[PDB]
Amino acid sequence: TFISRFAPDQPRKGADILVEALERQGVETVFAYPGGASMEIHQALTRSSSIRNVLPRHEQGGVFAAEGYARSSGKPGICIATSGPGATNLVSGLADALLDSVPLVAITGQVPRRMIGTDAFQETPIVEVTRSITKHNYLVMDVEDIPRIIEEAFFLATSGRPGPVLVDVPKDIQQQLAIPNWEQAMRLPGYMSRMPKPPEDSHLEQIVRLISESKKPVLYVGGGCLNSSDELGRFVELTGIPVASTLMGLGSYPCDDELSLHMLGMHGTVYANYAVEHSDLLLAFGVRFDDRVTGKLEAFASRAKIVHIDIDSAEIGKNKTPHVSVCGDVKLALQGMNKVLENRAEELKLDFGVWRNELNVQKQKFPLSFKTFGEAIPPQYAIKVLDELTDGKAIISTGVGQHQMWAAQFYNYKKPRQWLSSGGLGAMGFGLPAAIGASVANPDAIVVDIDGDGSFIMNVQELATIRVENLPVKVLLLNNQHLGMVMQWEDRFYKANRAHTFLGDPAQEDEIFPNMLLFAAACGIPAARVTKKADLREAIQTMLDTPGPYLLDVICPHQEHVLPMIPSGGTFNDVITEGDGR
Amino acid sequence: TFISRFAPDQPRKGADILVEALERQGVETVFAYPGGASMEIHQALTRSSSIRNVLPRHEQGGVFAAEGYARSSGKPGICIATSGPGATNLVSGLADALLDSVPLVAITGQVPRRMIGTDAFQETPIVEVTRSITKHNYLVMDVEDIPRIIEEAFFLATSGRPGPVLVDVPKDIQQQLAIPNWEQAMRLPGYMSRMPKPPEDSHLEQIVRLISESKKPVLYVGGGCLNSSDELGRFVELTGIPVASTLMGLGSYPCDDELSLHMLGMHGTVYANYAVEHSDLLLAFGVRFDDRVTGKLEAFASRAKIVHIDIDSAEIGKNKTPHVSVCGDVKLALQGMNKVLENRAEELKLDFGVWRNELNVQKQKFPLSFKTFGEAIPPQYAIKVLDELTDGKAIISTGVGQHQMWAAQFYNYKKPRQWLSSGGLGAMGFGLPAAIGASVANPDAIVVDIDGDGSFIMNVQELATIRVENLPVKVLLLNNQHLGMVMQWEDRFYKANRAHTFLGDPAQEDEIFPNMLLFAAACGIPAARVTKKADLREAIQTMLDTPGPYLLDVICPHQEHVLPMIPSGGTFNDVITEGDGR
Amino acid sequence: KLEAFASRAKIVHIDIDSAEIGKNKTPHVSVCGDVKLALQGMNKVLENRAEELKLDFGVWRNELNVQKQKFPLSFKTFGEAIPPQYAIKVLDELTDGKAIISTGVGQHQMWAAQFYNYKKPRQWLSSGGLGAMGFGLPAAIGASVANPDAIVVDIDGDGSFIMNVQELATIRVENLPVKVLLLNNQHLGMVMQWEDRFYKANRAHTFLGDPAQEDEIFPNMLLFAAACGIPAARVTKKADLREAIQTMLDTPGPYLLDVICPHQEHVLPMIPSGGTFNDVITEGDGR
Ligand SMILES: Cc1cc2nc3c(=O)[nH]c(=O)nc-3n(C[C@H](O)[C@H](O)[C@H](O)COP(=O)(O)OP(=O)(O)OC[C@H]3O[C@@H](n4cnc5c(N)ncnc54)[C@H](O)[C@@H]3O)c2cc1C
Ligand SMILES: Cc1cc2nc3c(=O)[nH]c(=O)nc-3n(C[C@H](O)[C@H](O)[C@H](O)COP(=O)(O)OP(=O)(O)OC[C@H]3O[C@@H](n4cnc5c(N)ncnc54)[C@H](O)[C@@H]3O)c2cc1C
Ligand SMILES: Cc1ncc(C[n+]2csc(CCOP(=O)(O)OP(=O)(O)O)c2C)c(N)n1
Ligand SMILES: Cc1ncc(C[n+]2csc(CCOP(=O)(O)OP(=O)(O)O)c2C)c(N)n1
Ligand SMILES: Cc1ncc(C[n+]2csc(CCOP(=O)(O)OP(=O)(O)O)c2C)c(N)n1
Ligand SMILES: CC(C)[C@@]1(C)N=C(c2nc3ccccc3cc2C(=O)O)NC1=O
Ligand SMILES: CC(C)[C@@]1(C)N=C(c2nc3ccccc3cc2C(=O)O)NC1=O
Ligand SMILES: CC(C)[C@@]1(C)N=C(c2nc3ccccc3cc2C(=O)O)NC1=O
Ligand SMILES: CC(C)[C@@]1(C)N=C(c2nc3ccccc3cc2C(=O)O)NC1=O
Ligand SMILES: CC(C)[C@@]1(C)N=C(c2nc3ccccc3cc2C(=O)O)NC1=O
Ligand SMILES: [Mg+2]
Ligand SMILES: [Mg+2]
Ligand SMILES: [Mg+2]
Repeated sequence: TFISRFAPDQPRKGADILVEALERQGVETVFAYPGGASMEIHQALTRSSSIRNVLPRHEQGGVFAAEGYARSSGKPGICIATSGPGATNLVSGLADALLDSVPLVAITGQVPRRMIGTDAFQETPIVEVTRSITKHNYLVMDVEDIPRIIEEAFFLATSGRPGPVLVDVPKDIQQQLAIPNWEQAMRLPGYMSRMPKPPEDSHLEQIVRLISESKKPVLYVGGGCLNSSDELGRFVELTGIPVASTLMGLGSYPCDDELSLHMLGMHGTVYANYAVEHSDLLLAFGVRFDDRVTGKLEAFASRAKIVHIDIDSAEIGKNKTPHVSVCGDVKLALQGMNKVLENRAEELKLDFGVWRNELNVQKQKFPLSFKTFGEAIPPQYAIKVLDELTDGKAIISTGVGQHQMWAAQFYNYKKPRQWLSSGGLGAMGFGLPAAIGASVANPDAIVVDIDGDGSFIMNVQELATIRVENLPVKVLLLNNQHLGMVMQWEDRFYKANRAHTFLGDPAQEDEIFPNMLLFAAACGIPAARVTKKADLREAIQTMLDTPGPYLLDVICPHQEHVLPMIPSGGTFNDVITEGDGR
Repeated sequence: TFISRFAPDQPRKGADILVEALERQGVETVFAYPGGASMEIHQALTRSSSIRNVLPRHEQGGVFAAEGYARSSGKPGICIATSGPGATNLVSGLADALLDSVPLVAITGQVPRRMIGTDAFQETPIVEVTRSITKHNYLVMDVEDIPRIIEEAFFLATSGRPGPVLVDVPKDIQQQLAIPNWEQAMRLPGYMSRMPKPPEDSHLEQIVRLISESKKPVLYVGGGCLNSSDELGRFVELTGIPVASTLMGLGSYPCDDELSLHMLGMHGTVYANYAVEHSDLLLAFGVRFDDRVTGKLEAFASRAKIVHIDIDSAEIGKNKTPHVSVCGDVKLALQGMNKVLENRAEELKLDFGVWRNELNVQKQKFPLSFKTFGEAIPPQYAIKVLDELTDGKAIISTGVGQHQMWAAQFYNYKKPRQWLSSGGLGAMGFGLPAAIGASVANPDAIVVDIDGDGSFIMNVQELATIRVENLPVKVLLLNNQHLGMVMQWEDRFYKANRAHTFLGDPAQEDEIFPNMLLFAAACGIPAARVTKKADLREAIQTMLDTPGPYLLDVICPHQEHVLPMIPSGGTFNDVITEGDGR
Repeated sequence: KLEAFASRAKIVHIDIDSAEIGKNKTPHVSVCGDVKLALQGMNKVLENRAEELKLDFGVWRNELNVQKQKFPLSFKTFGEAIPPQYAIKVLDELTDGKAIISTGVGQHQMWAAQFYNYKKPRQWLSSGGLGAMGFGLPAAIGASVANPDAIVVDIDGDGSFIMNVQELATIRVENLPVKVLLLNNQHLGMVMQWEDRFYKANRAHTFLGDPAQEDEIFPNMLLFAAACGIPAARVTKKADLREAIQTMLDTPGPYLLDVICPHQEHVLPMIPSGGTFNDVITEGDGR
């Protein structure tokens, strides 16, 4: 039973009712930046002892940290901001969280009810603005609805297909005194009547049947399986089916396994795309057939029966029409199909060794590779050295760009919730903040943000938060002085014509600019630089052993290119494997 | 005649047609940050020599710099960004520009037409998201509409009541080749039929009549007169009417004048609010009767006939019902009324010396003041010393908070376009970026960003832009280690209970954190610190004389409070004039 | 043309809706509030400061009284045909201007507005902003229930009436003394008019009768009422028009009087769309 701070019949401010509504939801952490419209809320937060508030230096950091918190754990992210400028500063975060289906609850303070529409001071139609970029939102119009709306937001944000839910709370409601009713029922008739029911055996056995009838079965795992790590594992050790995952599904199935095809897609391995290009059966679990994974949909698995299991009906059949589909929780489906494969084991006698070898050939004929030049540090190598020194147990947060794809390719994640990257919206500046969220959600864990000089400088101000909050965040900054992924798309489709991709200072293009070391210095964060591949281990070992937050600026040659690479809309026969800017 | 880069019959990419559409609009400057969806556009920009592109380190800086560019000059601001994360990063800027009625044109790249709604990669319903926070927006659906839509955007953004206009341009359209028609007519039948016509004499003389019938006339000038500096001046030297302006109207009428009542409102002078509280005639020109200016509308000028001249009909009568109103350009109205006051001069024989004295008493009984403690630097004094050393000729950009109100109170702006502050939305982190925009728009001018430690760290990354772009931006950072305006609202209404307003490091709350000096150091920007009020002049003189960008971190005691202060919704009889946190 | 509207006058606009004030015509003086309160207020001032003011507009009133006599509302009578205007006037007369009038939309609508003198508001129920046809009969039902002991008369057009003719069933079943003065001109009057004025009188599907016998009145509105147990009659001669209307009024219960009129009639005066006072048309029809 929840021990309240107020008497069951004692009236208290709405702001207090809100905070208590969060405590009753198990919330222990929020990322809130003060403002006129949310002052009451903040005051109410200080009255709470079960909830720690991590003050960011910019709302965008707040929302991204909330995402980190969410992605790095099972709990949803909770961020709070004031009206107008505060609120609009969360917009990027919500779109990000909506595209990557991330549990999030955003509380924005609003101007008093009567002033809504009057175009008052620091007022913005936040609900209208965030309609198409959130799972659902609300505008509290009665202090008596606070309990119900908060419970409904957390429910919606974490149930079905997880998503961001924003709650606008007018200032005057925050002040209004009242006696909360924590027994009110949720008003979600439509939603509840759309919640998938446990998978039926008729559908599950129909799949197992297709497996036994297949000769080239390939698992296409996505971030929809992040909670089915075990079930998914048991499944593979019962079918011996090669597993290929999306960028979002990394970790679901250990990348360092024998049956692992690693990440597939635009920048996936050549063998991962090969397996899918020639499979006769595609087991698409927890995936949404994104473009950077299929390219030309008519050429995607064109020679295979597609079984698509998804919790979201709308997703099923949207891009690629399945042969067999199952609208439901992938975890339940897995446990089910596992039982059938366990009993009817001998009867089935599944063997895909022939397929596995056909692939094991491509896997050795086109493995992930990187070139080393003189004593320069190869970003890929750096990451590998990190995987090594952290024994693949580190939680990685990332920015967006080349450095992002490498962190995805050269690190072997043991479990999900270990890889926190912006994939659907691909928002730069995600990394550092996300690492903050991860570190708070996982105090006793190695948290490392692998950033790009572009993505990092974008939210560099969160270094202040890292210090003030005493968070052991390790920043492995792969510095290439450019906007890598963009300067790359130039050498590939625009005759290498520099389109404002240089981030250094033209007055001295030989000097590293900005000096990321001094940035950390300003925030009391110990740092170092590495340029020689030779002293790279000592470097990374130091960053890891130095207690507290740390920043390692590891210089890399910009010419590097992320390969393999299947151009936008292309096919497996368009996979590029050679080229750069040397 | 515009000399094109392509033959009148030569087909070129849509992206090229766009850029040429901007050149034909007189655009010389853009603030664009690269992305997949805008690459074609950027490439097209490099083909242009009349347009300089200033690459920011974050889109929000881009849009705020575009605002600075716009506010600091007459031209509109033009910012460009890619889809998804790039685009949502402009949201704050648009709301800001919409609330402070600022000419702005935002070009966001979108995913290919066919992929719209497919929920593709890096895709966002930008048009839907920015509907309620822009003057108007567009989604280009045909490469043949680029010429017309661009011309319509610049028209709408700069005509009537200036505002932000966003243009979404799908990627595939940017690639599509075509032959532009620069003679197409604009499709704005409704808008054109709502454009106010020149003021009628019957209405203008009705005002002049009310002036001669008044004994206590008070001018209530707002940012709607930023282009009527002369007309407004001539008017005063013909009626001798005391002038009080909004935060947005600063500069319209020289603050260092004898007839100047300075800024009125929540933080306006006591005499400015007095004059309005006891005037019998309020000449509201270019104002929108905001809350932080009237408070309780029933008590605002309750004893006076209100003449409201506005270019926006919707604004007239919205908050305060006028006795006489004029929907039209305030500049035209002024020139008109000036002629009448010039001819019927002797006949009228206007004399308000009695009124002016009644006010001149309050002006001396309650002048703007600030206290000095020991050798500590008083933020107000610092600003005054700056006004002095720059001879009131410096363009000031500001953040939001206490430091913002002081920059508004203790500096005497000679003309409009000299004070660039976020007033309607009050977005923090506006300052530095805005100064960048001002410096590019005014190369040979003293540009000084007066920031708060909170507002500054929020977009600190633009220091990289300052350096790389070689901009003589001077940052007078009033460092008080707190969120001043917020910590203030606590000592006033929350018993001084700290609600996460401390920006320093709790581990050593005696040390200045962050070290803003090192931030500039990282970006090759010379800096210094000042703590003693004694060496404050040498300090500021140095910042001004050191060629190039400069950052002066001037330490101030946080306890300071912005006075006078009329609480939210209060009246002239609620004006606070004593209190702080000593 | 808004620029020509009262272009020579100071406009005082009192409205309860702020958005309305200044929307189309910028006022010199405006008052956002209840017009009733404003009136009571201004009345007191005009009552006290009466002698002081000594208001006299006799000169103005005469200047107008000249135009009022130089261009009064008129209508022409042809042979024994019934002039729709006259019919309405005869109704105003027999009902002593105490009848609640509901109307359809079209010529017949403008005439009911011009040739009847309403004593109070809530007596004239017409669709003016949207101008929805078929409003009349139903509206009369609403009026009759809201005013049991009152003379309710729907002045309809053959077009507007047939559109909701089914409510006759409601009239009967509900026992409502609804009187239908149907001005039958066999056409879509207001529309056939806009044709003779701007389209060289080219018939654009405005004929509501049967082409197979364009001399017969179609539909037979009498039989419609017959189907619903509603007593009816027809009038064609201007001579027996009074007896007709008197009967409709005296026959207890609902009643329908189909009064035939020559379609050529035109609603005048008429200022074309967007025109000005100098565009006022006062002569023309389709004879
Ligand atoms: C620079 C850049 C390059 C990229 N390159 C690649 C690349 O080469 N390869 C690649 O894979 N991606 C790449 N991406 C990421 C890519 O855009 C997509 O975000 C990713 O492929 C989506 O993977 P997903 O469908 O598995 O995850 P999501 O998009 O998160 O979709 C998960 C799906 O699982 C469903 N689901 C959720 N929970 C459950 C449950 N309990 N039971 C059943 N179903 C559930 C959802 O409703 C949904 O349909 C790139 C992104 C960037 C920024
Ligand atoms: C911390 C903080 C404190 C604040 N404190 C104060 C304070 O104490 N006092 C104060 O004044 N403000 C204060 N503000 C600013 C305040 O919120 C409003 O932005 C400001 O009062 C608006 O002034 P304005 O109406 O003159 O300008 P705007 O809001 O820009 O409105 C201009 C008006 O002029 C009209 N107009 C435009 N062009 C023309 C033309 N050519 N001809 C005729 N009409 C035209 C517009 O359409 C509009 O109605 C504060 C803001 C912050 C962030
Ligand atoms: C907020 C935002 N702005 C612009 C983009 C466009 N973009 C897509 S990939 C990429 C790569 C560059 O960044 P960097 O951090 O330096 O890393 P690198 O790719 O060089 O490793 C960019 C700029 C984006 N995704 N998000
Ligand atoms: C983006 C954003 N976040 C939060 C607020 C709420 N807020 C309003 S005034 C204020 C004052 C504090 O900042 P600082 O820059 O340190 O200056 P000071 O007031 O101390 O001079 C704040 C945080 C805002 N206006 N914009
Ligand atoms: C429901 C509907 N359909 C069409 C119109 C277009 N319209 C406008 S005035 C008019 C006049 C014709 O009707 P009628 O009832 O015969 O009367 P008359 O004008 O002939 O007296 C018409 C058809 C309308 N206002 N409403
Ligand atoms: C798991 C189900 C319940 C899922 C996919 N279905 C909805 C969902 N539920 C809805 C319920 C009522 C009305 C509109 C809806 C729209 C959606 C939607 O697709 O966004 N939300 C979800 O998470
Ligand atoms: C940001 C968008 C505009 C970006 C990265 N996206 C595409 C893109 N363009 C495509 C064009 C045709 C068919 C499939 C595509 C898939 C993608 C994709 O990778 O999402 N092209 C681009 O430049
Ligand atoms: C100066 C006039 C033209 C002004 C105030 N009026 C509009 C304006 N013009 C419009 C024209 C057509 C349809 C809706 C509109 C809404 C507005 C509005 O108030 O936002 N825009 C302006 O700048
Ligand atoms: C951000 C909002 C919520 C902020 C600054 N705004 C008010 C506020 N509250 C008011 C409440 C009643 C009457 C007039 C007000 C005017 C304001 C105003 O100054 O704009 N109170 C606040 O806390
Ligand atoms: C149903 C509409 C389209 C109708 C009756 N309305 C007009 C019309 N057109 C106008 C065209 C220009 C200026 C003023 C007008 C006023 C009207 C009006 O009477 O409302 N023209 C028409 O045909
Ligand atoms: Mg980089
Ligand atoms: Mg400060
Ligand atoms: Mg008719």
